[PDB]
Amino acid sequence: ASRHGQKGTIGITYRREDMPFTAEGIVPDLIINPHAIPSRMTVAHLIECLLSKVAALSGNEGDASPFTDITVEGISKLLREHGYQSRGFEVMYNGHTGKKLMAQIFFGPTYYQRLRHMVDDKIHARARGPMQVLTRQPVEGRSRDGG
Amino acid sequence: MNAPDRFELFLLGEGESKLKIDPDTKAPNAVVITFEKEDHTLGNLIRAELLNDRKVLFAAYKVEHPFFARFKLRIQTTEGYDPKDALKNACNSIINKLGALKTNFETEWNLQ
Amino acid sequence: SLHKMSMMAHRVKVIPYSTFRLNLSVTSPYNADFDGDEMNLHVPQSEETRAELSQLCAVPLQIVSPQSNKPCMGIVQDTLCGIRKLTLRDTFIELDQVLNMLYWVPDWDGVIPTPAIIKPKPLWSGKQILSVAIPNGIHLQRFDEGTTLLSPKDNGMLIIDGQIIFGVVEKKTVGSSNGGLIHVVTREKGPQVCAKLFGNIQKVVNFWLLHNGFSTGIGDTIADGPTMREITETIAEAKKKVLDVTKEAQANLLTAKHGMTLRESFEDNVVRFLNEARDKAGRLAEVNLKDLNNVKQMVMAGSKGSFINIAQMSACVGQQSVEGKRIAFGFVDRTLPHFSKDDYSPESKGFVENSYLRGLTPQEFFFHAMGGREGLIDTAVKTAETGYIQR
Amino acid sequence: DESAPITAEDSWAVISAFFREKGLVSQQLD
Amino acid sequence: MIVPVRCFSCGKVVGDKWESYLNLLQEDELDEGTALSRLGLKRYCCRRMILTHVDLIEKFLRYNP
Amino acid sequence: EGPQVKIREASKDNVDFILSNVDLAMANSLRRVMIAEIPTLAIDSVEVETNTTVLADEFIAHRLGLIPLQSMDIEQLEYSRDCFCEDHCDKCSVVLTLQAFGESESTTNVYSKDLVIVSNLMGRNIGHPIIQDKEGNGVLICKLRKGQELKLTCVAKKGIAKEHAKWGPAAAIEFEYDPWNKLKHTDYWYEQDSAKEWPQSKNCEYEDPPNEGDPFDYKAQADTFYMNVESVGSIPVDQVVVRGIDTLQKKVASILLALTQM
Amino acid sequence: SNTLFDDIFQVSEVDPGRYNKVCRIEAASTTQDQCKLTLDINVELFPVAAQDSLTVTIASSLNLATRSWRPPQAGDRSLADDYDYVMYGTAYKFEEVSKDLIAVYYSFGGLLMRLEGNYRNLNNLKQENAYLLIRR
Amino acid sequence: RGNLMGKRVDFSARTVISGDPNLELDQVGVPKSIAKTLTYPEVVTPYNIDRLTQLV
Amino acid sequence: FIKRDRMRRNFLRMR
Amino acid sequence: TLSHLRRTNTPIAKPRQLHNTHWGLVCPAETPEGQACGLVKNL
Amino acid sequence: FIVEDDESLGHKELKVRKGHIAKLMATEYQDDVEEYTWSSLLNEGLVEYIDAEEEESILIAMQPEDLEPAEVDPAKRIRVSHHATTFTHCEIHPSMILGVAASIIPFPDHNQSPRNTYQSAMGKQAMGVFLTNYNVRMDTMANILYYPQKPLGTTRAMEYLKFRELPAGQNAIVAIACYSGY
Amino acid sequence: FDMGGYFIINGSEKVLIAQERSAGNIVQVFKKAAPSPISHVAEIRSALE
Ligand SMILES: [Mg+2]
Ligand SMILES: [Zn+2]
Ligand SMILES: [Zn+2]
Repeated sequence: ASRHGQKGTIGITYRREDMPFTAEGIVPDLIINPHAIPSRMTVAHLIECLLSKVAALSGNEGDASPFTDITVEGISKLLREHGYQSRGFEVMYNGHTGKKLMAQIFFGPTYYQRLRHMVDDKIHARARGPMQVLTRQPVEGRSRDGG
Repeated sequence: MNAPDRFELFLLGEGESKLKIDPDTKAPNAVVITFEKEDHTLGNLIRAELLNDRKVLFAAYKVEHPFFARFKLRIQTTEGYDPKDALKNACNSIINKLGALKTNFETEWNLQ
Repeated sequence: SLHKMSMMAHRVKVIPYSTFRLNLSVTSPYNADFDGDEMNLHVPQSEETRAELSQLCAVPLQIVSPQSNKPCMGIVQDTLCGIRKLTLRDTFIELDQVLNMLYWVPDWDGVIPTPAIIKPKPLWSGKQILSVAIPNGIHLQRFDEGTTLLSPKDNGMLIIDGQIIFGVVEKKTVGSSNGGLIHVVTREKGPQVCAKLFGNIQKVVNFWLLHNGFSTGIGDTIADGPTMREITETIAEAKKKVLDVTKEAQANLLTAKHGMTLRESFEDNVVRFLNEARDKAGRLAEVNLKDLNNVKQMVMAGSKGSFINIAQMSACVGQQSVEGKRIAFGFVDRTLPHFSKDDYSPESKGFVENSYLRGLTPQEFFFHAMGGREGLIDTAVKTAETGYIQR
Repeated sequence: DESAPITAEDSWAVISAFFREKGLVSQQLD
Repeated sequence: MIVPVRCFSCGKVVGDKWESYLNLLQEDELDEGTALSRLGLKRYCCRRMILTHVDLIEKFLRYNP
Repeated sequence: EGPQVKIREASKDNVDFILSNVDLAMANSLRRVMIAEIPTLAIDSVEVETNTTVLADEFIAHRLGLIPLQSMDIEQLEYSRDCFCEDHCDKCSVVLTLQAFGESESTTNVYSKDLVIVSNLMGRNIGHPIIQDKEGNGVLICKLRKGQELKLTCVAKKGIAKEHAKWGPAAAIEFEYDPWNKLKHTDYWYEQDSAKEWPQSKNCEYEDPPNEGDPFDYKAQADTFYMNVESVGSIPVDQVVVRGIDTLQKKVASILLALTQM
Repeated sequence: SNTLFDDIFQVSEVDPGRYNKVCRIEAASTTQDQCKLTLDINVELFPVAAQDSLTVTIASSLNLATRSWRPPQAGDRSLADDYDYVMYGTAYKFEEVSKDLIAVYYSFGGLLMRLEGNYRNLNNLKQENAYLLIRR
Repeated sequence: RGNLMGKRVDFSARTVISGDPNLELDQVGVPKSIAKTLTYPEVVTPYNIDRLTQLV
Repeated sequence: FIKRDRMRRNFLRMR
Repeated sequence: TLSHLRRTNTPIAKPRQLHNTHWGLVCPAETPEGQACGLVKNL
Repeated sequence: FIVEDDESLGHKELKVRKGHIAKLMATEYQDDVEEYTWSSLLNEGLVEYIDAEEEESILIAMQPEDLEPAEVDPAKRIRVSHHATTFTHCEIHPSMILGVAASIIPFPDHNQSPRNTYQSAMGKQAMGVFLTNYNVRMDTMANILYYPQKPLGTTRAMEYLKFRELPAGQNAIVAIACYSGY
Repeated sequence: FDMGGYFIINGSEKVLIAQERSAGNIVQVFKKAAPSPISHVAEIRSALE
């Protein structure tokens, strides 16, 4: 999950050579689906990504405090000063064919939280387990190996 | 827990051939070569070459699913020209090009 | 499991790791999204039963649903967003890539189609190679306002002998809509083929999409300055109208609609103007957004979001409301301590002027939190009650 | 000078001097 | 805790940089934006390692075994 | 004829060069190789004799896994599964060990330099933990206070990145081509104008301006690739280029053989 | 194998509506006052200015379905050499409007063309796949 | 309600679902572990006998 | 734009 | 942990809905989602 | 804050002035005499406690230097006026209306409210280093992430949650892209 | 960093969730909206400090 209420599992993992990559050589650690943003109408998840990208470059942590004078344009100007595109879009090349992507990818660091829920603690499959003493129907629960 | 061993990405399987050549019925003189324990790195390389050859009609490849590392490569040529032969030619081309690059590079490196 | 669709047969493909894997067309009937969701599987133990599943509750049989007598399954999410981009006129695909796309169609015949453009250069259009996915002998025509046999706006849809002639594939065509492509293929070619269709369309669109690339970013939500000032005034005048209604009713010069109390007619009008304002603002933001705006691309395809979203990101959040009314008075004669008593201005009673992109002043934010809470509460109540009706 | 009005950023210093005194879970302890 | 070695993206070795980093900050008062540069962290994939890092091994050592 | 290469920048940690007269695929195939399939030495196993540290044991064995080692001669160290002995030997592996006993009242630091190679190397250059620091210490494995002691044995084996990223020889690899947009592989998102907003890429200097008055050439193909390569240091950068190329070459060769035997 | 239709037109109007790579072309016949053309071309390949004259031809086959297209090898005489811009498509509608005025509609992979004129002229066009040829 | 009209049952598996594009519409990927746990009692006959024998 | 922690250096150089 | 310490409970006018008096006293954001929604409050 | 009309100069102003402030940070950065602190601020009548009941009878200004004095780039948000001359009290900082969970959210003003709620709940179950001493203590189901990192985008309030000393997550390079459909 | 603010019983960390209630001693009036003959109730709940 993010700090923004975005939560998602991992779809799949790729290695460096298979991920897309910026001309500068950075590869993203993580990729998410654009369709998350418009429906959920979380802009902060974007803004943070940008602001962080500046804090990353300049070496000064950013102030996200809720009610302040910090404005998007202000950030964009700061970022442009470091020579990246001012909105955080960045040109990426496909991993497989090493060809530029006709679209540019919004790209940058963001802060993420791993969550308690882990697939290993969840998955279970029962065929012919133990039965409850009372109803002689399969027991309840994973730890008890129920159905 | 169920993560397959990482080495299965490259180590050849038990009694599992490097290639498989299956003639395809739908189109004539066309054949599909499955590779084992390979991915884009090798795959896309060839196909580019296969398209340089005038005498090769159709060449494409796909990794059918990212988990397993294998892919299929389909070649089709004009009559009287063995697709396998075409693939041999493409390989001999690449190996040449690389060896040239190595020579040229080390050459450029010594001048530093 | 409130649909008969919610339990369906499936054909097992053993794969490694942990999660159940399944195609995304089937995510809608289960009302399923992939974050922490889980799905119980049930193996039949008897040959008889095993047969029944394949012959009754199978997924290809479930494409058409008796509820709304239309497709309940259809292209969704990234695939749907991409396919639109693929069928645009501006799109063309070079040889090398056209080959691979074709080869991703599993059942493809081995016949390369004649490129739509020759000399200079071979070029295949998008519609052309997409038509490879569609089974032959399908005929569809759909006409819209502005649609003509030329269709300059590329509205509508037309397919002949399983070849797309014009029209851009999108929700009302390939989606779950009543007269959709899917709905037709099901009847014409049989469900067993209609299922195979989804696999074809996806594997293609998804393929071209990873090489085309797609994304979204803040630049999509930012409106150009002249639009910004235009939105600004467009609100300001609305506030001005409201203020005049206020002065009038303060002077007892207003006459309430019959059956409505004076203050009722007052609120009714004020809200009317406000929602009109928010809407007029949104429309401005939409018109401004150019064709390469990503969010606009997603809305035009209809995958996610809608007009009101771009309204709130780029333009205005609008009236926050509790229980169908403007924010009430918790404190005596005021909404928050920061306002003098008996202040009916929409700033006081909870109109939220700033769009999410610009952020909210605190007394705005608080209101918007009240509205959100109403939204969570009632939602929990409706869900809990509706199930007990279903029973 | 000392008697001048205060800027907004200043206010944070106050809040620090608050939590130094009280602590986050203080109402339970007091 | 204790200085991630290498880097979560680019793979450049970030471990040894840590000590010299604290050296620069304490000794030369230079701001981070300068420090990381002089250390030779060009990309910001690296930079976030050093800058964002929180070193708890210190506060662990103060317990008696 | 074949490709030509012009090295712009050659440092200890970085090679930057222009590669030219090559189809896109061959290039991308290369960088994928150097990122992944180049052999390297790394620690494949740990035996912890005594650990009093605050750091969890496998937490340590993780960090040890990441520590670059000197791979120069790795060519002649066989794979684990190739050697016929049981577990390891001096043919398939290199043995490293570390003894750390906290002395002073002040905090003691375990450094990468503190590893010591106990196994006979047959006089081949392998396994020395690499120090690119100017102060001559290197990777910081773990800290110790006073009575906290750490003594363990590491078994370094040969491997490649695809198996585990701790074998990856190459840090980030900058790949670029067509700095001006001449080929039109990319359309630019913009607000008012794309030229003003989108930064001018540095490599643009080595190619011609777009020459706005021109019709679009549809024949041209991608060449003149800009590659910057960065080694972790476990292999010298020039070797990273050469070896990656060679490895890829052997791979294609394997294909050719498979065809030959049928 | 032989030309179905030929003429020289002149561009009345060019519309790059919403689209970067395709413009819609309003062109009239040099000769017959009743022959009109609306067509959609890739501009990036074959640029077009208004009032330009365009040699237009159809010629249902370039010879001098069921056939897999091939990369032209070399030294191959395909016809098409004379014409600078070649497209391939099919007539999806025949509309009889008035008198001797007939209109046909050729979809080319989704690029649309409306050809119109004297019933005398255009009779050679029935339902078959057509190539479209242009030069200058 | 609890123990008759519905009940807790055997031969069932539960896990997280995640999507895959490369699967045909009707299928589902089932992880090897679960597969190795659940089982289907097929009947021996002349047709399957060889295949079953191999399984055993 | 970012959070200023260099207030130890600022308050030491001012007081 | 901290949010758990400060957490305040209301035993079972619509109470669940956020009320104007809560300005500055009780977090508008943090609430549990569920049967207990809006009955639990955070300082 | 307690606002007072009574002044040598003109309009109303907060009683707290820079002198008090520097007199506080003297204490903070120090660790000269008597340790001027919150109790002091409260005894001198600068800051006052207010319940919900007394909140009826007063009038509050959101920002001191915005809304106190009597009298524009398009980016900044739109604000109300100072026309009220009677302000008795001024808010310390508005952000303090957020609880602990929300405090960690960056820019919560820019989020739709339920995404703040869902974050308030989910943030409770995240992994992260809960206490320095976990190594010496026994309890069921402890979870610790190897390499915690303090976020780049921060909220000032995090300073007082110790969130930079006990971070719950890791900054990660993230691209929003429709890539493989996975 | 431990915040205290809780009790240890039987080697488990217990906390008291702040319990809430309506003030005592304050007069309140309320409408009865139903056929019940009472138009208005005035409640006061009285308790010693
Ligand atoms: Mg879900
Ligand atoms: Zn990095
Ligand atoms: Zn050995």
